[PDB]
Amino acid sequence: SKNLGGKSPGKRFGIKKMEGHYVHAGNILATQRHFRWHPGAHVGLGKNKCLYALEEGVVRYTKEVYVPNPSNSEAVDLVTRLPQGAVLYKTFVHVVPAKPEGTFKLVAML
Amino acid sequence: QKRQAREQLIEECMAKMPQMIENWRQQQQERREKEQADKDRRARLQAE
Amino acid sequence: PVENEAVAPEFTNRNPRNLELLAVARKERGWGTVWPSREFWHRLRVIRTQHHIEALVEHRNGQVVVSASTREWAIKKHLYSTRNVVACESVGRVLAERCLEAGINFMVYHPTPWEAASDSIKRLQHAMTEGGVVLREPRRIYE
Amino acid sequence: LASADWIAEPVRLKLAVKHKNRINRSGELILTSECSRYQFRNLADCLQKLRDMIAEASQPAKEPSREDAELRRSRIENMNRERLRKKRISSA
Amino acid sequence: SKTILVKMMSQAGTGFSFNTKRSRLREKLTLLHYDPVVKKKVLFVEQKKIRS
Amino acid sequence: VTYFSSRKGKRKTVKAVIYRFLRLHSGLWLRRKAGYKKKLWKKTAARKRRLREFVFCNKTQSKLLDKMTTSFWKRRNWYADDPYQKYQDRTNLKV
Amino acid sequence: RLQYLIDLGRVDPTQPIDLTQLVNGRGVTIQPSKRDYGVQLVEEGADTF
Amino acid sequence: RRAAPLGPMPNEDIDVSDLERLKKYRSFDRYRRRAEQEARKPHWWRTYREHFGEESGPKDRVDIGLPPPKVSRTQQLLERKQALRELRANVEEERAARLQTARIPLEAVRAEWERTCGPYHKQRLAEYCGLYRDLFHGATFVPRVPLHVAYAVGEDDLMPVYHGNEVTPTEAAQAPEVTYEADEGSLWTLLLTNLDGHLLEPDAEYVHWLVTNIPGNRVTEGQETCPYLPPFPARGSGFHRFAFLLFKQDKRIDFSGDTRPSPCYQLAQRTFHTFDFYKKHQDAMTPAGLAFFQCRWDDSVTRVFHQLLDMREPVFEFVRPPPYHPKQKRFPHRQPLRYLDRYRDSHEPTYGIY
RNA sequence: UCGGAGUACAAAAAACCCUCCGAGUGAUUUUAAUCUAGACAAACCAGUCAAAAUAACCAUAACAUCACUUAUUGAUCCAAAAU
Ligand SMILES: [Mg+2]
Ligand SMILES: [Mg+2]
Ligand SMILES: [Mg+2]
Ligand SMILES: [Mg+2]
Ligand SMILES: [Mg+2]
Ligand SMILES: [Mg+2]
Repeated sequence: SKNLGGKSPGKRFGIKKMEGHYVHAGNILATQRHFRWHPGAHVGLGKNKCLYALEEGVVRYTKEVYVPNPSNSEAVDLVTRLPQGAVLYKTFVHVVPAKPEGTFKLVAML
Repeated sequence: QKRQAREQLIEECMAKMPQMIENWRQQQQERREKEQADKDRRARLQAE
Repeated sequence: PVENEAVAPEFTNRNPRNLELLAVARKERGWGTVWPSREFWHRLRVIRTQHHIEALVEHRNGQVVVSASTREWAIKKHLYSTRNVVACESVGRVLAERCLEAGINFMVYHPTPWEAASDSIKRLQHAMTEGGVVLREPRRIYE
Repeated sequence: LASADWIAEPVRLKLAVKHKNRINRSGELILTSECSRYQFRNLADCLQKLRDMIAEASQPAKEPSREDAELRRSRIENMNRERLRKKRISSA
Repeated sequence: SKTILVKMMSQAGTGFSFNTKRSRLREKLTLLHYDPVVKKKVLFVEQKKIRS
Repeated sequence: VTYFSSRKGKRKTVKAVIYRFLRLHSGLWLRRKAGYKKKLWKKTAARKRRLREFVFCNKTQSKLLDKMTTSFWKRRNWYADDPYQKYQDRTNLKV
Repeated sequence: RLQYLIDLGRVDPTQPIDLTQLVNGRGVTIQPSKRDYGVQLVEEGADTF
Repeated sequence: RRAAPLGPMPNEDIDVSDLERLKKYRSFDRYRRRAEQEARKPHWWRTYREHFGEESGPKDRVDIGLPPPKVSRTQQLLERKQALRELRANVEEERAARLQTARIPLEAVRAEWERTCGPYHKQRLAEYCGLYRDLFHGATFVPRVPLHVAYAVGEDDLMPVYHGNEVTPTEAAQAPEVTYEADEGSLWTLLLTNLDGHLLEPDAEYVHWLVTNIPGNRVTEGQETCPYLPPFPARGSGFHRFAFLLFKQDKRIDFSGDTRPSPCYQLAQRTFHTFDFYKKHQDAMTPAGLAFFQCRWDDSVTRVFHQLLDMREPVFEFVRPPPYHPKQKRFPHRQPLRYLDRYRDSHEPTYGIY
């Protein structure tokens, strides 16, 4: 026949944790084919572009201004051609950290 | 005797390492310059 | 016993500067789609207007902690040509001074590749270094 | 520590230097072990620690080598509080 | 063109091997790799030809 | 599986299990990952690690293996020098 | 277990204690057919002993 | 199903029709700037700032200050214009500029700074370190009078206390030299407080050194309420912050209530709330100067607790929370062997009946 | 058999002897380590990410890169190799 091999299963690309959820460090917050959500505060980026939590806490999604890295040719070109008032916005994921960093305890009284 | 032979071999070849990798770095840096000099001496002979 | 001897097991340290000085605090890992890296306790920020040179020391809160500007009368009146390389060096020295006085010895500086090549900034960094302020913050502990 | 005669005087004094942190206001040197559920193993850990301390203190060849990793902050903040300390006028 | 799977050996005297896809019409391969036993970056030179 | 043997009338074990699995005494079975010696040059070091693991089997597999295996293999073993003696009891399990 | 056996007068510490004595107090069970090579002594009750 | 934007959408302003006639920033840098200005405005959508704690956001500041110095705008402006004309006039200066050789007389800049915008910088450093948050709770004052504090480390050695700086307790074993500029109809009160490091009471602090009814710049002439007590952080806890406060008072104030014994080595006796103490005398006292320093445990402090306070010495650790493990499952599936160790109690064999 | 787009309009999944493009690899040097919290995905088998900690290197130096990058692949046993 003419048409062939269109058959492949879904990749289950989606957003795993949602706004307001609790997370433990290392949880995958999302997984994506192209950048849809960008990693924000305390969110690590994997090499497959999936976002995971670096800290125990609460997930939050946010719109924010996008200022690409100057080592990236494409993005700087896209930014450079904008009309003088315009600002790129994107969607970010953060984890607002929950536990305090650590505590001070009384070891021994000398 | 096996352990001492292994350790001997390892010390022996670890003493030879900087000379080897330096020699090979010079070898490759000489190869690159040989090829580039070829390409320039060809570029100038085609230009003329 | 002694009425002084009472302690309580858990010590509350109310001081916000503390865990940073100890290096134990949390930097902000993340972003890394965007730029610059927001991972730091303190960051040196150098803004160059066509007129004035302004060097700020920032906290990730965005709050300016200690700064030196050329609009400032103290610096403006002693020297000449606010936009010069001379001015950058100057501001750097002033800022180093005020930083030591503020108790902050470490900060991160993330310049642009072409700002790193420029003279004014090379000498800003030199002034900052001889001033005793190290760029490149200490690592985190159990990061 | 001062009343312990089974250790020499130079060593008895050098111990009270390095270990002054774990010494007590009553003059006592306190060692502690934790790990095993068996206190034979804890006692043994303590005794081995003590043996080691008396070992390194009785060695005059101990150079007390310090790492730069956690001490970089210490050297630099030291030097940088020394830039300010350098103001010279007599006082009091 | 075909590529080839070569077995590369350490010059650190430690028997250690790793295989690499290498161009058939190219020269004998030599690299700077990591040897785990010596725990160093060392010179590896291709000992053998494994798969074609 | 032979449920009743011909000579003894007992129940036989399937030896093909006993070569690839390991039964801790708790009832957990332990196995190698599949394809861990296969085509190593072609794989990531991360994947290679994931392959070099010893992993646990889900309940279904476990029950299947238990059926395929006689009583002798479920006995409490004390071996001298045994790596796995550490792992044969279960601890802190609230169910 | 050794202490608990001595306390209850199963094995007596007075005469020497070897494998047969442990077996006769039923403090321990050996099955050579399973390649048991004998008893080993472990430290669980060390402090209490 | 669409919803309707609430207020303005960000780029809705510029015209898409005729893009060629619109000016662009062809600079990465201009863009970066514009973006950082956009990142500071109060948007109507969920933002980073909102969740990450701008720390009360907008706050109306109760201000207990000294009134700002009154100076003529136009006069000052003219004088500065002239000074800069003069300085720009010289050829020597220009030579110093082109050839990259020039220096700024840092002492004079420190002088002008102390005179001009210094108070504000010191203020925001104090806000940064949360002096105002633990002292007056809501209140911000601008340090109009400069406060110069120093310690004698030896005969020739002088260790200054600037705002925020680090000092060792060895240096601070003695009462410091204090200097500020006032003529005398004046009366002042100087205060040294340890903002944290109180052992029992999280919300309370220690008064180390409290002096009162201070004529002019004369330090020793004032009657000391609380005798100088050297800094004593505890070994474990890092970096306590000590605060020198200066109050301009009008009427002579006498307090038998706040007066402490002459040796006063009891901790219950020095327990202090700067807020309360200020509430009391609030009518006469107006806080003027400020200088504060960071201080961490060092050797000498051990002598304090034993020798002075007649105490054992408390030592602390930094204790991190135990790592989080999921509920243990009967049949951990496809999990590494070392799984069974995460739920392990302690590493030791235990033979139950055996 | 594997992948991309539509079918399948906005979390996931989703069929057809349905509509369309592809893969069974090149090229390159930056030759891309050990160990381990927590997860994704999932009938099973297989697949995916990944903090901290070690060791390598500037002497606080761990994502190979490009071609739409996604796919360029194959279990046991058994054979050859000797590590
Ligand atoms: Mg499809
Ligand atoms: Mg399908
Ligand atoms: Mg038995
Ligand atoms: Mg004006
Ligand atoms: Mg799932
Ligand atoms: Mg790491």
